[PDB]
Amino acid sequence: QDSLSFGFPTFPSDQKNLIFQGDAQIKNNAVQLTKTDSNGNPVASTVGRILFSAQVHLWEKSSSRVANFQSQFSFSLKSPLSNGADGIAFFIAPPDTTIPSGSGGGLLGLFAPGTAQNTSANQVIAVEFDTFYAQDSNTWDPNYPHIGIDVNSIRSVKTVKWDRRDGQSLNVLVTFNPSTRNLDVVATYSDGTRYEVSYEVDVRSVLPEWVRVGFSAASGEQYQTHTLESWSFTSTLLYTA
Amino acid sequence: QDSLSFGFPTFPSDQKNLIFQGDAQIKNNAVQLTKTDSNGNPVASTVGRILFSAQVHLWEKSSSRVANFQSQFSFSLKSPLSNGADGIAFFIAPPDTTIPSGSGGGLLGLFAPGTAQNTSANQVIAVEFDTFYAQDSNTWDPNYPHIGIDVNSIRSVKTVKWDRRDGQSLNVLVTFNPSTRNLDVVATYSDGTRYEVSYEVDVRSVLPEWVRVGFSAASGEQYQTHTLESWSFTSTLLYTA
Ligand SMILES: CO[C@H]1O[C@H](CO)[C@@H](O[C@H]2O[C@H](CO)[C@@H](O)[C@H](O)[C@@H]2O)[C@H](O)[C@@H]1O
Ligand SMILES: CO[C@H]1O[C@H](CO)[C@@H](O[C@H]2O[C@H](CO)[C@@H](O)[C@H](O)[C@@H]2O)[C@H](O)[C@@H]1O
Ligand SMILES: [Ca+2]
Ligand SMILES: [Ca+2]
Ligand SMILES: [Mn+2]
Ligand SMILES: [Mn+2]
Repeated sequence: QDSLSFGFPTFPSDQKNLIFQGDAQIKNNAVQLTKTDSNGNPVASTVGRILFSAQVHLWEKSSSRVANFQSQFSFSLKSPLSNGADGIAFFIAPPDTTIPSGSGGGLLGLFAPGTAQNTSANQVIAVEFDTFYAQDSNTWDPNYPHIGIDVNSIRSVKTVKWDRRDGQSLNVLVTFNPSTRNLDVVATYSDGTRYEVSYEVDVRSVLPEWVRVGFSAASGEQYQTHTLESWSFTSTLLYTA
Repeated sequence: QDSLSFGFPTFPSDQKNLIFQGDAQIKNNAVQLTKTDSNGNPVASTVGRILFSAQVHLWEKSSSRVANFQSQFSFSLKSPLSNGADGIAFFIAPPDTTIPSGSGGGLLGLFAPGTAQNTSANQVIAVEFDTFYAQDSNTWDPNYPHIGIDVNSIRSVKTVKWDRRDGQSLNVLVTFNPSTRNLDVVATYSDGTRYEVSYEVDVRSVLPEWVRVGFSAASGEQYQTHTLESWSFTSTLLYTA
């Protein structure tokens, strides 16, 4: 299809079009990306991701078209600790993507240790909401919580300082304009606090024509729940000249 | 997802989200449901169907909601014979639906011979464009080409007279309103000729909560091509009160 869209206002337990990887699962009409105990408390050493089953036609060589897409979603993080880790990320990657070996903790379940910073060894674009930046383990991170755009590397090509609020839902809008090649991110808390970050990227030189979209989250030594509450997505192939 | 939609203005050969069954395949940016030779000419004894891979949430018991959906599509039929057969149908059925054994010819690849007219043995709703009605073989058909609404049986719950035009595209709009429970069908040729037919049906007593949508076509002794040229679909769960 040239166009595709879907919307999950909530996440009822009987899902049919979601690919669950790692510890991801549905609980209380929301997606708990990371593992929790019987009491609903976050645990350490856990990774989880979800992908929509239908593949997205991001670009088409024969027609020289590139898709214009928008992803809207909300999530919340909760943790008895004040150093919650490690973060949640919206990502786009080849359809057969799986959790790389040893991609836990600060690698957010998206990159392999040995090539986490090798841009020519990866095929992924992601928008991370990173809450852990200890310079000893996350050497690639700026020294403060942040939202970043990742293009084939765990070291963001661009970031903006961000504030983690325990238990509060963050509303996010991610848009890609093929005409300008700008990937824009806008995140806001219910009180109006707003954060923005953008970057110009030619998706054609990074990802294949067909991809899958989803979310990933992970907790290493430090932990917190990564609860995905809602999500809607839409993409349309457009002639851009 | 509570809502889902997709659009195929045309059908390029590299598809990822279509399930092809039988002889269906892509040729010249269109879906040829029935088999054709090297010259693109129709042949006898062929059946083929396609289904969109993502499952559609038709209704939800827990929330008492039922989907509002619309399917717009166009096709063309072509044959050197004076009596091209057998027809093409848009249908909705359980996710695991496959071509029934011996469902060729007048059964349109939708029903098995032994239970073709047993409404309690089937789970399918289809809109057929039936071009073959010989009273000696298709005993269940009215005596003329027609558009029919099928509910668990090859013997339409309703039919209206229709004209077959060789090589001319027919545009069709199929909609379902959960509020009135009306399944409406509107078909037109490029010169303005119009056909309409509707039927009241509670989809909840006929189909499971999750289903797949697609098209089916077949040719028995007589033949013709069944070319699907375009298709767009959309559905959204709504509270029915
Ligand atoms: C000195 O490193 C120790 O402590 C690190 C952080 O406490 C730890 O890193 C793990 O946990 C963090 C936070 O969850 C995560 O970002 C890392 O990727 C890693 O999983 C080290 O392993 C040591 O214990
Ligand atoms: C009396 O029946 C004979 O002729 C029928 C029509 O030619 C034929 O039926 C087959 O073909 C029709 C048309 O394609 C189709 O509707 C039937 O389902 C069947 O496949 C009979 O087989 C006999 O030859
Ligand atoms: Ca980090
Ligand atoms: Ca018939
Ligand atoms: Mn980071
Ligand atoms: Mn009929």
